[PDB]
Amino acid sequence: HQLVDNPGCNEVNSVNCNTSWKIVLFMKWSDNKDDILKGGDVVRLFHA
Amino acid sequence: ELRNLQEKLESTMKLVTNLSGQLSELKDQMTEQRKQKQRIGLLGHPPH
Amino acid sequence: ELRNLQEKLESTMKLVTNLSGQLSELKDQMTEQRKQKQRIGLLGHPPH
Amino acid sequence: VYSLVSVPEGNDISSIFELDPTTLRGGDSLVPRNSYVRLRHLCTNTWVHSTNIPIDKEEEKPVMLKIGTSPLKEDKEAFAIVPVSP
Repeated sequence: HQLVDNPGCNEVNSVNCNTSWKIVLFMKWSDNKDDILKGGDVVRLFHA
Repeated sequence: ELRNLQEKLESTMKLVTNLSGQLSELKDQMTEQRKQKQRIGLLGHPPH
Repeated sequence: ELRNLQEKLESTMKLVTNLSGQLSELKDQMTEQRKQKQRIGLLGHPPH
Repeated sequence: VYSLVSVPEGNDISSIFELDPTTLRGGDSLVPRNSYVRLRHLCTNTWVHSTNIPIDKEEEKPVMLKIGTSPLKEDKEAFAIVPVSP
């Protein structure tokens, strides 16, 4: 059932019907340290 | 105790040495990977 | 005391061994340098 | 090969940038979140540089400046990666 305010959206329920939730990795453990430039960080780019 | 401290430092250098150890079997899977690749090439014709 | 002298000589031979250790990661930057060179070649066309 | 712009969609090779340290080098060394960076373009091997000409030439005391890419390397231009916390 699509949402009414947002046209391209669908609800997430908890009914008994079956669904599969594929685990897609994005960031491995031990790559989530704060002292490393990561792949999802937000930065501002100061000239020298 | 100075022997024990020297042994702890040597244990650190030998753990670096066993990191070079798994580097040695990294070379092992490189060598057996190219060897099995040419083996499949000579004893089979799989399309890509 | 002769064990300690033999341990000092063994520390000398193991420091030569850890020079072979940084030789092992010299082979590491050789391998990853050629690997990243072919990676840039396959996933990019930079002029020379 | 000049005048960095913004493209709407970004899987192309024209938007791939690569970076090298100002300080001592490294093959893989966990870029430490605050280091100074010189930006190198991939599709044409060209280095970014700060041009002093303004974008808007019509109004006095112009706030908009240009940037460009020049194929020789210098230590004048070296952007810093300063992060913002979540």
